Amino acid sequence: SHRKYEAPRHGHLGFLPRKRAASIRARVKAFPKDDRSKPVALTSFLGYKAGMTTIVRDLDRPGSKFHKREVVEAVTVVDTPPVVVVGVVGYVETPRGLRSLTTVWAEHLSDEVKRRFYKNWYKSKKKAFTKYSAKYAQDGAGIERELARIKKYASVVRVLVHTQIRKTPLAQKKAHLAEIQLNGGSISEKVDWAREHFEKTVAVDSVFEQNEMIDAIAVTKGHGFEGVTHRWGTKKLPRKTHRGLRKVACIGAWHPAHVMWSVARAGQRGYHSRTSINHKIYRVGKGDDEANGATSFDRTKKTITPMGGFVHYGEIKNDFIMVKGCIPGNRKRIVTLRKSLYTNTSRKALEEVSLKWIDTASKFGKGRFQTPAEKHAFMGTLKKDL
Amino acid sequence: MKVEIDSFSGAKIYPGRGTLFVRGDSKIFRFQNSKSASLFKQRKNPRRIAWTVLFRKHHKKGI
Amino acid sequence: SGNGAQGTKFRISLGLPVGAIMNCADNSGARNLYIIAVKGSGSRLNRLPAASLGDMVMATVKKGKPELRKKVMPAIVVRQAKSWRRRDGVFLYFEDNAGVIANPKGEMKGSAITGPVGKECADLWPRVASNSGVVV
Amino acid sequence: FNSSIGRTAQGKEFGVTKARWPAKSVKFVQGLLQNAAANAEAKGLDATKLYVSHIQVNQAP
RNA sequence: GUGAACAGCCUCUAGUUGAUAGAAUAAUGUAGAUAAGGGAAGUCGGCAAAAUAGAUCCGUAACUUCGGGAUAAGGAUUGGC
RNA sequence: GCAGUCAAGCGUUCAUAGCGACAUUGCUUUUUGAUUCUUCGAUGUCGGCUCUUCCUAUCAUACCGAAGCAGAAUUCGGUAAGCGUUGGAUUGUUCACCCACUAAUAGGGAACGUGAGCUGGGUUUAGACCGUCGUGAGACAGGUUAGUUUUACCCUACUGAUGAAUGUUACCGCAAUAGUAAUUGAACUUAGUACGAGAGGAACAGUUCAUUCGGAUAAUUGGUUUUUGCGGCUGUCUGAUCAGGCAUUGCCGCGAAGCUACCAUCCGCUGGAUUAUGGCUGAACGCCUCUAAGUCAGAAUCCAUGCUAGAACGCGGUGAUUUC
Repeated sequence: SHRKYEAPRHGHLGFLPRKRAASIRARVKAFPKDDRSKPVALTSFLGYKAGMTTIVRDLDRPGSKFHKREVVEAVTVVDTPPVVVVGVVGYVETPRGLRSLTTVWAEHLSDEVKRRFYKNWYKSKKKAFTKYSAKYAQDGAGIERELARIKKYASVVRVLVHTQIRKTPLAQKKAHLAEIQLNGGSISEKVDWAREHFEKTVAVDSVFEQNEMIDAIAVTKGHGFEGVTHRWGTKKLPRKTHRGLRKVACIGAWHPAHVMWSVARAGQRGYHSRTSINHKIYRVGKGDDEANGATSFDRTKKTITPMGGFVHYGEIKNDFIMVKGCIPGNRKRIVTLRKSLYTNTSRKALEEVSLKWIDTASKFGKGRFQTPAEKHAFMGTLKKDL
Repeated sequence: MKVEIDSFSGAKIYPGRGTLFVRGDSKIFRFQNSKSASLFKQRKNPRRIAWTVLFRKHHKKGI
Repeated sequence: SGNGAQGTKFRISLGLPVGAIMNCADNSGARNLYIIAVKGSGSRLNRLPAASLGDMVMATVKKGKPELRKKVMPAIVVRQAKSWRRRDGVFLYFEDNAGVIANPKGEMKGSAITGPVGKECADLWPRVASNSGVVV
Repeated sequence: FNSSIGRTAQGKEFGVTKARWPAKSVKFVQGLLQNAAANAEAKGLDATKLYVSHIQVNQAP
C-alpha cells in the first residue's frame, strides 16, 4: 500500500505556521556581527515601497557569453524620507534573553509621534511626555545619571527612530516607529554618537552607498482565505469527480487516526512577514534636488517620477534607493533594509554596476513616452492649448 | 535607450516593450506594443487606419 | 544536461511537449517529425517532457519517403513559435515550427535548410552555423 | 444560546464577542416596561430612583 | 417583424411584477464562459467540452439487392448602396 | 524472500577478488498455505486518480575501503533514508512485457493506506448471447455486452480567526519552545594531459549555465474582461436623426486598473560536534599495534547562525494616569 509513484513534497517545511502576522511593520529579527574596530555607523533602515520599474544595464560578467550587452531588468526603487532619531535604548545581558533596561528621549518630540501612542487623537488631551519633558530644566542630572546607567551596564545598545511622514505623500500622517542597532564599537562612543543626533535628521548617505548589497525583510500582501489549490500550489482533480475539484482527497491513513499536520489544507495566504535575501543597490540620489533621472549614457534631463505620477502612489521628491529584482510587499508598505549578514564574494555581487539608462515611462496606461515635453515634441500640437 | 522606430505604426518604444515578430520569408518585424500586434495579424492594412502615422503621411495632417 | 550541449542553453520558455507533429525545414525528404523526448529533462509525476530550441530530441518521422519511417532518429529543432524572451530586451516568436534531422550527434544529414534560424541555435551547434541560411 | 452565532463587533462593550440585535423581543420588553412605569405612578414614586429588579421568562404552551 | 416556419429573438391587444429580504465579494461549490504554445500525450474508453452548420455554384469513389451510398468526401460566393 | 557459519571445487597454477557442491543455523511476514479467536440485528471488498508519513533488506547523490582495479567502464562491501525515483503503447489490471528520457528509473509499510474523496473498467446479482454437461428446470472459480454509489450542522483531530480575567491603556520589545530545505547535472578550461604498447581516456579548485522543488513580485510578454471603458454590427422597440433600452453578460475588435503563470521576472546563506574511514602517541603482548587513557582530519548526518509562529498561565523597559 505504498505511494506507487514517488514525488516531491508540496509546500515548504520551514515556512509554517503561516498565519496572519503580528506586526504590520516587518519584525527585524536578526542583526549583523558588531565590529568593535570599525567606527560607529547605522545598520538597518525604514522605508516605503513606492516604485517598481524597468532598467537597462551593461552586463559585466567577463568570461561569460553575454559580455558587453544590454539587459532589461526590474528595479524596485524604494523611496524614503530622511529619518529622524527620537532616542536610544540599550539591552543588557542575562542568561534568559536580551532584556531591556532603560530608554532616553529627546526634549521636544514633534506632533508626528504623539499620535502613535494615543490611539484616538481628536478627543485626546495630548499630554504625552509632558511630565517627562520637565526633566531638562535642572543642571544636567536629568539625563546623565541614566546615561551613566546605560554607560556603566548594558552591553548591546539600540536606537529607536521614526520616519518623517510629512514629506512623503500618503494619507497616514502618523509615523511608524522601530529600533535599529549600532554596528560600531567602544559602547561609550556608540551612545555618544546618539548623544548629539537627538531630534536632528540623518539621511541615507550615512551608511547606504553605491554597490552596497542589502536584503529586504517586509510584510507581504494578502488576499484572504484562498483555497488549497492556490495556497500550497497543489494539484487539481480530473473533471469527472463528484463533490469538488479544488481540494485534496487523501489526507492520511487509518492509523494515525488524525490528520497529519503536513497535509496541504485550506486557509490563509499572504500577510506574513517573509524575507528575501541578497539584493543589489544600483544608485542612490540625493533629496533636495531635481533632475536625477538622468545618467551617463542618457543625458536627457528628466525626473525619476514616471509620467504624470505613479500607480496608486503619487510622486517622488526625495532621496531614494534602487533595489534590483523584487522585494516583498506591495505598494505603500513598511519595508526595512538590513545590511549584509555575511561578507559575500559570490562573483555575482560586488561587481561594479554602471546604469546605461533608467526608464520613466507612463506606468499607468500602456506607456508611450518618457519626458513629458517630448510627447508634445512628437505629435506636435493639439486642439487644446498644448 | 537603444533607439527604435516601429515597423508598423512609426511610434517610439525604448526596449523592453513590444513583440518583435518574424515570418517564413525571413522578414523581421517589430511592433510598438500589444495593441499593434493583434490588430495586425488578423490581416488588416496600415494605410487606412487613423491613429498610425502613415495615415497622416498619406492625407498630410501635421507636417 | 544533454549529450552534446557544447556550451549552454539559457532559460528559454519551453513549449513543445512530447507528441507534437512539427514539420521539417530540410531536404532529406521526411516532411514531418513526431517529437518524442528531451535529452536531459525534468522528471515529475504526470508532467510531459517539454522541449525548447537547441537541445536535440529523439523525434521519429511520420510520413515521407518510406525508407525513413518506422525508425527513431535523433533530431534537432530550430524554430519554436512561442513568445519567449531573450536577455536583449526584444524577443521573437515564429509562425512555423522547424525540424532538422541530424543524427549521431548533431551533424546534419541534409545539406540545406529553409527559412530563418534563431540566434540561440548558432553558438550551441556549430555545424548548422556553417551552412545556415540568413539567421533571422 | 450562542453556539454557531454570527459574532459581531459590539460585544467588546460588555465582555464577550457574541451579539445580535433582536427586534420582536425588544418590541415587547420595552413595550411592557413602560407598563411597569405605568404602575409605579399608581404607587406614588419617582421615575429616576428605580431599577428593574427581577426579570423572568419561561416556556409557554 | 426577421425569417422556411405555429422554431429562436422583440413588441402591441389582454395579465401579472407573485416566489423571505437588507449588507459584503473568502474558500468550497451550482450554472455559464474564456484562454497563448502543444493536440488525446488524460482516462477502461475522445466521457464532457470545442470545431461543422444556413441557402447558392461546382465536384464526388469503393460497394450494391442498381432502388442507393450522398448533403459522400471536398472547395468557392454571401453585407450596404 | 533475505542473510550466515562449513569448504571438496571453479577461478591460467591460488578455496574464499567474485562464486560455491553435499550438508547446516536463522530472520521478516512485502506471497501462498494451515488454523476459525473477533464481527452474519452488516467494518463498504479489485484496480486506477489525489496526497502525507515511515522502514532499509540502497537504485542515484556525499564520504571511504577491497579486486584476477593501469585508466574509463564496472562489480563487492562500510556509515547513512537527508534528499530524488519518470514519460509512454497493450491489458481492468497487482505483478506482466516492450519504446524513450535520465544522476537513476530501488524494495516495501501505514485495517492488502485512501468509495460520508472520486472513478465503477473487473467482480456476485436481476437482461441477453455462445461452447460443454443433463430428458429438463439449470450448472460451469468458461468467454463477451448494457447495468442509481446516499448524509456532516455533532464530538475530536487539523488550518486560519478572535477573545473575559491581570491596577487601566498605549507603545518598545526579549526568547521558552515548535517547524525548518534547497537538490542534482551539463559545457569550457583542466586536457587529448595522468594512466596507458596502442586502442582509449579521468578527476580537485576556476568560469558559465541548466534540471526538480521552495519563497516572493506585476515593470515587461501572455492570459483573463461586467470597468459593459471605447468602437463596429444583426433583429426588434422609441413617428425619423442623435441619443439609447430589449438578447440571461446580445455578438465582435482592442484594452486601462486588478489577479496570476517556471507561459513572466527575481531570490533560495554559513559555523561547530560527529558516523564510517585513514592516522599520531601508546601499552597490556620488552618489538607489534587507529584504542584500552588521550588523540588529528573527516559525510548530503545531527545541532547551531539564519527563516517562520512567540507560549493567549514566560518575563521586562517607558509613557499617561479621570481637580468638577
